[PDB]
Amino acid sequence: KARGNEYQPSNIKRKNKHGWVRRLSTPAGVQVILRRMLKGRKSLSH
Amino acid sequence: LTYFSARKGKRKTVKAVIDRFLRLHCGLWVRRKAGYKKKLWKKTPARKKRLREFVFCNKTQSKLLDKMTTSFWKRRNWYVDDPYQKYHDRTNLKV
Amino acid sequence: ANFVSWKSRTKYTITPVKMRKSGGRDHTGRIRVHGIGGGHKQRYRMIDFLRFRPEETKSGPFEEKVIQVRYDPCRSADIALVAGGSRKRWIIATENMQAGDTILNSNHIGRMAVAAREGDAHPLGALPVGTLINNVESEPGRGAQYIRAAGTCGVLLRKVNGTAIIQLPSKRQMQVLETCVATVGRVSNVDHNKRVIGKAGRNRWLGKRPNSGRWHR
Amino acid sequence: PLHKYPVWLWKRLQLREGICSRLPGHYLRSLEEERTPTPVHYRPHGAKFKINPKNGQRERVEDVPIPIYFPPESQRGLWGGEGWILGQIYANNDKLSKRLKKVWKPQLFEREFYSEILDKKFTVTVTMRTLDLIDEAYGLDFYILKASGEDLCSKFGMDLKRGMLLRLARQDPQLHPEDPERRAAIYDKYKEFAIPEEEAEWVGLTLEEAIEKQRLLEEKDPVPLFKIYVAELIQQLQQQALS
RNA sequence: GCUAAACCUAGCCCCAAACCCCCACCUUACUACCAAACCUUAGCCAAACCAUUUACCAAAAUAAAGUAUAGGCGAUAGAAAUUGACUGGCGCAAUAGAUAUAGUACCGCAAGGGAAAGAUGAAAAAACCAAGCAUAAUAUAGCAAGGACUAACCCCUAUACCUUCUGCAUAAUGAAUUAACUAGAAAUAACUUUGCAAGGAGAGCCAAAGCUAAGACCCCCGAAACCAGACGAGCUACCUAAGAACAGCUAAAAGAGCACACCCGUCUAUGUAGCAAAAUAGUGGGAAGAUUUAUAGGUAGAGGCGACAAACCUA
RNA sequence: CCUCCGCAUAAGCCUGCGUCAGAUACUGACAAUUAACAGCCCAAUAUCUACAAUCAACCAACAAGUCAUUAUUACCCUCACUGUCAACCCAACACAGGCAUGCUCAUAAGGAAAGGUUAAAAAAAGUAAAAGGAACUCGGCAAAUCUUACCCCGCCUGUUUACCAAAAACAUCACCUCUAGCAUCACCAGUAUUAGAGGCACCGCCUUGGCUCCACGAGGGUUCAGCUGUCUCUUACUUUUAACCAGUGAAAUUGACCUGCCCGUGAAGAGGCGGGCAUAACACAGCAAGACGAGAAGACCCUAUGGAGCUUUAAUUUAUUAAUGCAAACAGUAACCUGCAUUAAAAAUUUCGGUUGGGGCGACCUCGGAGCAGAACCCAACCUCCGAGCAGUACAUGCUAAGACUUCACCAGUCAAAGCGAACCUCAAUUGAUCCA
Ligand SMILES: [Mg+2]
Ligand SMILES: [Mg+2]
Ligand SMILES: [Mg+2]
Ligand SMILES: [Mg+2]
Ligand SMILES: [Mg+2]
Ligand SMILES: [Mg+2]
Ligand SMILES: [Mg+2]
Ligand SMILES: [Mg+2]
Ligand SMILES: [Mg+2]
Ligand SMILES: [Mg+2]
Ligand SMILES: [Mg+2]
Ligand SMILES: [Mg+2]
Ligand SMILES: [Mg+2]
Ligand SMILES: [Mg+2]
Ligand SMILES: [Mg+2]
Ligand SMILES: [Mg+2]
Ligand SMILES: [Mg+2]
Ligand SMILES: [Mg+2]
Ligand SMILES: [Mg+2]
Ligand SMILES: [Mg+2]
Ligand SMILES: [Mg+2]
Ligand SMILES: [Mg+2]
Ligand SMILES: [Mg+2]
Ligand SMILES: [Mg+2]
Ligand SMILES: [Mg+2]
Ligand SMILES: [Mg+2]
Ligand SMILES: [Mg+2]
Ligand SMILES: [Mg+2]
Ligand SMILES: [Mg+2]
Ligand SMILES: [Mg+2]
Ligand SMILES: [Mg+2]
Ligand SMILES: [Mg+2]
Ligand SMILES: [Mg+2]
Ligand SMILES: [Mg+2]
Ligand SMILES: [Mg+2]
Ligand SMILES: [Mg+2]
Repeated sequence: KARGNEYQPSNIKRKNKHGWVRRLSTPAGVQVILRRMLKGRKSLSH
Repeated sequence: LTYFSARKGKRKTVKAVIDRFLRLHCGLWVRRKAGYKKKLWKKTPARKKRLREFVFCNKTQSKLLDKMTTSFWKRRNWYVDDPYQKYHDRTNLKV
Repeated sequence: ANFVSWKSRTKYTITPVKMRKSGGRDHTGRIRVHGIGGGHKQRYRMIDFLRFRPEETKSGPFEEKVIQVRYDPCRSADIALVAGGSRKRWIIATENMQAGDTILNSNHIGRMAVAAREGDAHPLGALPVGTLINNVESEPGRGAQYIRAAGTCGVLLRKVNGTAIIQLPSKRQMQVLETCVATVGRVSNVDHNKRVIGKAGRNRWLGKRPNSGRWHR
Repeated sequence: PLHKYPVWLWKRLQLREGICSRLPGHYLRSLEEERTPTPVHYRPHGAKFKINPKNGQRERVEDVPIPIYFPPESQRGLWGGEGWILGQIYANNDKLSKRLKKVWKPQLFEREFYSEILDKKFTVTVTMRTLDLIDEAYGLDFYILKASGEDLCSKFGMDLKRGMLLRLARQDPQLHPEDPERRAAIYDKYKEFAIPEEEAEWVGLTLEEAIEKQRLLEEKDPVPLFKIYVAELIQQLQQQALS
């Protein structure tokens, strides 16, 4: 049907999927944070 | 042909050329005849001798081999007992 | 995935345990077995399969009284809640044990083949030759793993000096030690295999969905 | 820009500036030494020069070592310098054919060893090369005391080494008394590998353990300035009483 | 005469030197307080295919030397022994120089992508011209001009440019127009001009007039791909856990009938830069089930998942 | 005059139409949502719990089900923290869409289809229509009034290509066949009446089945009846659109244009070229013949030593797994791990020549004699014809070396005096480089 809205927000899913705790759990996520830190990003995670 | 190596920045020789041809110092290159030791049973004696000769190369073949080697192979070498020391220089070549 | 298996319970409880479905999926989270998912929600009755398990600081052959024969959703037979001594437990009920019968669990190897009823359980030395038995264990004490499905009965064909030969319901033969315990008689829910499933709905209630791409190749 | 120092030299700069500088001298000597192992999976050229074939001229030969791979189970045991060879191979011993991955592993045993210096039976994961090196060393105690750090190539093996070396350096009551003549026999049998205790405590450590051991040495819960200043004042008043 | 146009320092680039950095916060980070690291890169790419092979990257001046050596002995690859190693700018100047006024605003679920722009001056406690228009619409006839003419038109001549083509006015491509920015990088050997000359060159090299030095010569944009490592199952597929919904009539526990709520999407009509990157309006199919549905969780890329449609896995 | 609307919670937003001041729901300043609702829980050791729910009462099942504490030990200090606004969220937008649950069943709540005219066409929607009643059409599509029967397929209810296919396809009960004798991370807390895999299609009778065979279908056709603007053949009105006035105000497109018709010509279909003819200049509304109109570097066809698949009885490999064998590491008595081989499986890498009156099919691919090509040399063909991939004789069928020829390049090919050594080659093509071996 009308296919604009794949973003159905919930803060539990947002925090569980892209959060700081999850980023820091994986060693590849620690490198994601390290990359945002080097880029200079004002927000490193959700 | 590797005009600029990744290692030195220098120009490289084609060792296929060095395996096959002889550069005499005057700019002449001397080769063998392609086929000179195969099927000699079925070749005739005159064709066999024509195959046995050492021949000179063409002008554009000479210039190609000039390009495909470096100038180490174009210096003047004074080997002890050399069968080509008389051939390394041009005599009476008017024009 | 975060797959703790639901079967973490240690003490033998008689009450049903809330049984988690799996969808045919590993701990890795991926499908391992195809065609599984979404049955009626069930509960697991913890069956004691060691038929001769005498209770705490007690003796050999003992008696139990059947309390209730019951449908079990987690298998094909019927489960008998039986009570003996100060404890009670579930067992697989052979056919024609109602509520009120009395069954015997003996480890005694009588020299003569014991004249025993259809419900009770003895070792194959006490069982006669050519005898219909169901809950059969390979080594003594491990607990029965063989014939215990609905309506199946394996026969005892012969007795040998230290072993015995069982015809398993697949027309198979199996060597068992003489001393292991086995229950006589055929299991309940006979006519079970002559139940037509009827609707794809009935299959989907049993917990088997249609699944395609069964060969992840 | 450019770094003042090269990046392969950054580690030495740390070892000169830190608490790594307050590590003792002999330990940093070993860490900087880091020599070459013994040939295990390659056959060394016996000579420095060789008349190579196809032209009778002597070319210099160096023997280059195979990049061997050691797993943490190896460090939990003892493998005699022997490890996995992770390489490629040609399909049918013919270069004009497929090239294809290959991992050569050693054969691993669970052997039980008595060490006369510690008086304990250890069960370890050895291989035939360790067994043969023990036979040519005339015992496990001699093998571990004689073999070098990287030829031994085990964190466990060097723990065994510094336990044995500390045992020797302190001359401990190792089995128990009523056999001091037998203990004297043991320490006389291995008397040759005797080093100071201040060295044997640092034998065999990793750098992480060495830094941890060093900061444990220099913790030193602070001195109250009440104590410091009353010491100064007492000194000054004794000076005034003298004058 | 409007719109504009103009500006110069904010900074940046390449070198040299010198080795540099109170509280809260891994739980849903920024939240006062409870029982485990270590495993060959692969592949694009050259070989005008590709299958052994294919530079360097994993600290190493000049020369030896692109030599020995390796090699579908081919593309190419390639040593060693030995040997002489105080700050500046023929840099940018706001589309440049950094992406930077900022990793911000904005975009994306996320990894991630990623901007733009300011100019009065000593003190503000003080002038002209791009395009586009306007002042000022047009008068037969035609690549818009040219020859001219007393005179704008009238007369005569006259098939836009680029590119690609055997041949384009072509009804072949490109292009509204303006400003700015935007595309020829080097060796072997020659030749020319100096220096010196049987020797040249500030050694490691050449030399049967040579040798040394200089000068001259090698473009830009564009795939579908491939491999590695991350990020994604808030959409959708399936599953798990604990929830909920299903009027009325007929019927009397049936994947029941008619039919709402809801779910779907048969036919038509509208719509098409739309209300909408799939909607609307009527018509329709299911609507107590193999149903629909909220919330949380799981499966991840040659992988998942599938009641197979090469379907779906954030248009 | 309108409305499956409205109010509330949940989820999501995060101050987003409160007051004042200012400029042209914007900007700034100032205010505000007050816990009783809701959230943030539980001191444990051992242990107890066979009994559904459905008005739960008879009674009815099958698919077999959620609600539960005790003996003792320690524990009186008491009510903090946080959410609380709105016209709101997800769709780039103040978006006709998406959006869970409770309650109201037309509202007590919420809202406004028309900026103002006029009343052309074309277009949209609606209503009415004489006579006739499917003559329309691919077809009764749409409308109008409701209905009948027959076939084809699929047994059924279900599922499917989100966004052109909802079907005869997929699934499904039923049946067959194949594999499996067993324990704890799937199958499974299972055990041959079980589990896993594949296939066919319900059923009554009989043994790639076959003949019947009932019900169902937004499937595919056919018939009757009615009904109707589908049509003969169109019409009238009303609403939107429209046109005009006012405000706001895009987009594709565009070499430049001072932008006519006819006949001819020309890269073969001319506004612009030749010959004629026409010809004051500017709007507005229509229209759709042309501008080979716009859109989107044609998806059809071919090409590329471009890419990706897909299958194999294509090439190369078994590195990985498997089951053997051989050693290696133990127990002996007169299994598991490692190394080397093999055959399988899964794969994994890689490629898929050329000419061709498009490409494919078919045929050819090197060399020589003849004709086209008549008299130096040359001269094409998917042009016309004929042949070869050797055979003989001896084995000077040695060795050297002036000078030449040359298949239009190179590679290759050919002749040859003299000289030394000697007996005293025939040949129409009659073939193949380099590296390796
Ligand atoms: Mg290539
Ligand atoms: Mg800039
Ligand atoms: Mg920029
Ligand atoms: Mg102007
Ligand atoms: Mg053309
Ligand atoms: Mg073209
Ligand atoms: Mg254009
Ligand atoms: Mg310009
Ligand atoms: Mg989900
Ligand atoms: Mg129904
Ligand atoms: Mg249809
Ligand atoms: Mg599905
Ligand atoms: Mg298909
Ligand atoms: Mg298909
Ligand atoms: Mg949108
Ligand atoms: Mg109201
Ligand atoms: Mg209006
Ligand atoms: Mg009528
Ligand atoms: Mg007709
Ligand atoms: Mg008709
Ligand atoms: Mg209709
Ligand atoms: Mg059907
Ligand atoms: Mg579709
Ligand atoms: Mg759908
Ligand atoms: Mg459809
Ligand atoms: Mg249907
Ligand atoms: Mg207007
Ligand atoms: Mg014409
Ligand atoms: Mg034109
Ligand atoms: Mg067109
Ligand atoms: Mg094209
Ligand atoms: Mg080509
Ligand atoms: Mg490729
Ligand atoms: Mg691929
Ligand atoms: Mg072709
Ligand atoms: Mg020639």
